[PDB]
Amino acid sequence: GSNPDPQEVQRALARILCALGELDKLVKDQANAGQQEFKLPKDFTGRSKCRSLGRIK
Repeated sequence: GSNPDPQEVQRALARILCALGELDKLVKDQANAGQQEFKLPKDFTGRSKCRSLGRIK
């Protein structure tokens, strides 16, 4: 159909830390399918407020 928008993708970029396995589907169809959407880097998503919440033991 058509790539997403910089409004939904942008908020999804930093969500890569909260999703963990889900956002990988976007980063692939975004950074390799047309990253012209947003203007923010991929490294910026190195830290977020939503920890992995996986290794909490």
